[PDB]
Amino acid sequence: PIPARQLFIDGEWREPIKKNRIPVINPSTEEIIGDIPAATAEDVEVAVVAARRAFRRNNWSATSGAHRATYLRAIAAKITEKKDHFVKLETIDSGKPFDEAVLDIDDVASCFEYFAGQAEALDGKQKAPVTLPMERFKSHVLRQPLGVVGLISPWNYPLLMATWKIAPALAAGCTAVLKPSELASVTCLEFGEVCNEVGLPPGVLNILTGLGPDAGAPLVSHPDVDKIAFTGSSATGSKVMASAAQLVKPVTLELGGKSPIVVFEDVDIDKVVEWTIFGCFWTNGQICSATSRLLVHESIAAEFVDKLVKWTKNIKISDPFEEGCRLGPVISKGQYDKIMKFISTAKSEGATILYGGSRPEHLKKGYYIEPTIVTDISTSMQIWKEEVFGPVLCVKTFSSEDEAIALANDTEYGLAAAVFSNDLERCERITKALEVGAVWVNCSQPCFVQAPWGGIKRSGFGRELGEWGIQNYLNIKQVTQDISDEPWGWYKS
Amino acid sequence: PIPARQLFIDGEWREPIKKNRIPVINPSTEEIIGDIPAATAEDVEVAVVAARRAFRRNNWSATSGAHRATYLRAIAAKITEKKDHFVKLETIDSGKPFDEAVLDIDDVASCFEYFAGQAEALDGKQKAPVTLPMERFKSHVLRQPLGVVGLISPWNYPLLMATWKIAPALAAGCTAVLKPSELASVTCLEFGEVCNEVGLPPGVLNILTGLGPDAGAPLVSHPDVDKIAFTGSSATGSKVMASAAQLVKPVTLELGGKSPIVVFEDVDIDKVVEWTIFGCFWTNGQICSATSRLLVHESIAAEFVDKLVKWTKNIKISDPFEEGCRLGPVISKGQYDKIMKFISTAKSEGATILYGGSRPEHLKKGYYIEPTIVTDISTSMQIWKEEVFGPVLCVKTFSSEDEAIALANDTEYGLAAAVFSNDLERCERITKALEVGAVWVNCSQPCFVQAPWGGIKRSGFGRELGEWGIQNYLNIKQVTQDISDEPWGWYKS
Ligand SMILES: *[C@H](O)C[N+](C)(C)C
Ligand SMILES: *[C@H](O)C[N+](C)(C)C
Ligand SMILES: [K+]
Ligand SMILES: [K+]
Repeated sequence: PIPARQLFIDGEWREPIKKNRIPVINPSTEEIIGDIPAATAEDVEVAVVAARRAFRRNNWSATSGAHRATYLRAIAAKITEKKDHFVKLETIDSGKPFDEAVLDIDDVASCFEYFAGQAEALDGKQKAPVTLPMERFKSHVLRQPLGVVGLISPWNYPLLMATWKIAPALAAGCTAVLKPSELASVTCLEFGEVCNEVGLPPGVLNILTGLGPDAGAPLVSHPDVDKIAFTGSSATGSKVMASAAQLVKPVTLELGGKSPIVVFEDVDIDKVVEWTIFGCFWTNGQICSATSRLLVHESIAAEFVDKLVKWTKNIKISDPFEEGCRLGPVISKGQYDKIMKFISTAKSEGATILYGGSRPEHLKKGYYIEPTIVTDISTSMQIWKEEVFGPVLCVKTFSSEDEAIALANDTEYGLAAAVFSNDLERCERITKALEVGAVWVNCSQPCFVQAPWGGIKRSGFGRELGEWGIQNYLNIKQVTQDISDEPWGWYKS
Repeated sequence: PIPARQLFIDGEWREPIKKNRIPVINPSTEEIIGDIPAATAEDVEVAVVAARRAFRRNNWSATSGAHRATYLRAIAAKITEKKDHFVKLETIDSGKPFDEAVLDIDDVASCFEYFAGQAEALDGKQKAPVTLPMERFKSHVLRQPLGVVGLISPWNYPLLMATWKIAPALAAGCTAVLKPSELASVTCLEFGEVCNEVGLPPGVLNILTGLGPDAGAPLVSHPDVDKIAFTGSSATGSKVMASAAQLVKPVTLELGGKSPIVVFEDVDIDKVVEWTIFGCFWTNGQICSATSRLLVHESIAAEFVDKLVKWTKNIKISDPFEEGCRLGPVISKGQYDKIMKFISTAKSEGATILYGGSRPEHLKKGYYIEPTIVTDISTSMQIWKEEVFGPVLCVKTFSSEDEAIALANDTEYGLAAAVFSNDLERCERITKALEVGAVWVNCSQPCFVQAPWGGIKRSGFGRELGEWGIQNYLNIKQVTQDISDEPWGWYKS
């Protein structure tokens, strides 16, 4: 029983103006389980217009952070109260294991709770004094919402990624149009009803589902959208920013990557191996910050890889709703094909499939893929360079720190990295040298809402979460006042 | 007495690779008084390589901010020492009255001193801890230089606008390539000598003078440049960001505007009139933040208007070196033509040229334009919409406060605005309502390095100066560490 909704615009359920709709496919069974509306430019026009009027009213954007925080905590509470519903809907549609989805939904609650406090902190930052060296002038800073924002979220954490954008935008006092991925939109549409139950003012959040080209692209190009927040592939990020440039519209981008996990010899191998599979295979490999390039010190390489491979065999590939399930199907046929082609090309280029590379034997149907390990890698192969976004790991060995650092930085990406070593002095050295936005030490993949997140290089720019997240949605307004009533005395009179 | 320089690359003076030069014109005489090296894509390539090299060395980017602050203070002292040299050069190059150039070169020194302060305080921000909920993980933030940056600065405050970008970039630990405007590059080139004399490591700052498409565009699209800071026209900002989009590289943009000065009945007219003059006619009207749209209350419009022209007539237009000069030529023939066309077009549209609109008849050579006041304006007119960048003021009346805000916000731009009223509670209302990044209360145009500066809407995005400027050049790196030494316990062995 998959919900059936319209678009969420101005607090109402509205059918797309041209009434089109697209299927919702369960990645486990490969067959349609329902539908979602497919918006077009006409609908964006309506949603943005609704966003702008909600911005202009006297019950949201000009109110205090403390006021909006009540709605943010209500949202978190309404999410928690309905966690069972959301977890299940996230588990079908997206395809990640049930145990992954429960942690997702718990995190969207924590995220709204965290940004509620941040909204509250915002008030305490209004009219912050700025010291001037002329007693004639006083100065302070106001922090006001930019206006109407376009939020474009990816399908690997459907509600949670949307939350990372929605929560700071609302905290800041902006109003928003959210466009989730057509691959996994059901929980995001459900969120629309959470907004009504908490009495979020009509138009403050608008949710348009649909194809990127049909719904997303006009959101980005709309002349009354003040800012875009995009999470996605680097390729699409170039397009979004190019589009935003024609109206010189600001943009924050987090664009995935090819992140390295560097493993030195002085490690407890069994623990590090468990992080290594968590860094590449969790979320079915579909992790923007996946540590897909394992760089392991030559001396423990043989032992590491062997411990690695049957840790990998003990991971249970099943239907998402099955107990103990630790790997679901990848999100779509399209993704399925691409990941299998990456595997095929890897071999054709002369790499070895040390393990996997095929559909699991005990799962005839569904876009399932065994956790794949690739060795015999030269840095020239496409599998070393390109983002696979599937449960495939690449292994290479290295001599020393210099080779490790060089190999780890040998990508045009720069999102994250993980370094593993009992020498903490060495851990600090590598962290400083890694050309990335986030470094895990003796772990891989924990993302707390408390701390700043974002990449550099082809992984994008801007920082979300932590005390940076709300700043992306703010107009920093300088206010400078002449308090002397003396003439300026520059001209003559 | 005007220097003949080469490009400043890797600490030494280099002939452009294809060896071109372009003239330096005194805007006051229309005389060619010298020439400047004209760099091309080949020279950009050499400068970027030199900057990358200098970034990888151990004497700059990974040193402390305390260490880099000694250089910034040496630069401030060198500038103050050579104050007379730089002021004379800025005056003859840019056309601005000598007394204005005096304030500009003082401010340059002030900017390097303030950011010396910012560099120092960067050290106390390193490894700032971030409290996590789970005792297993610890977190902190590192603030590291982004890498090699491209700085593209305008001609209206030549050395000062460059400093606004150079000072924080060096503070952050970046290496930079600066491309000043070809209409006014002399002092920026002379800055290369300041760098050698304080011993800045070679390649840390590189100065490429030359034409926009030849030197600027290659810098923007260069694959080893990690970020661009641009100030200039909105039309060019769009093309800059579009180019940056290709490689998804971050930009900051400050793109001028059409800023309103709003004047209510409860004011001292002689004092507000002087600020109105300063906000539109100072820097020969070449102010990115010029308050070029006078909105004056109906009840006092008549008086205000001709007290305005009284003051205006008293403005000494002359050669900038002449004692008492309060208005010099605009920068170039091109700008002179465009400004005249703006005036020509306004009267064809039916506006009144109340005063000025012509070349001053006591000055037969030089790009001199009379301060111009245009009344009988419809908001449909070009001169109400488009940035003139000349000494040209637009005047419109209003009845209500609602109408004033409406008119003030009736623009695609949003850089600055100024509000005049002795009623301060009313001043506070208006400041909150104005869709701009900078509001002046009972004054017009004072920019202190202590306060953040930038616009919204088509005036761009990002904040320079104050405690914001250095952050545009940092990689905010999250570092999170598992300190538990226990299995993750997610995957079964
Ligand atoms: C944490 O690893 C970041 N994501 C978005 C991947 C959860
Ligand atoms: C302050 O007025 C800003 N400018 C750039 C004009 C000096
Ligand atoms: K789906
Ligand atoms: K000049």
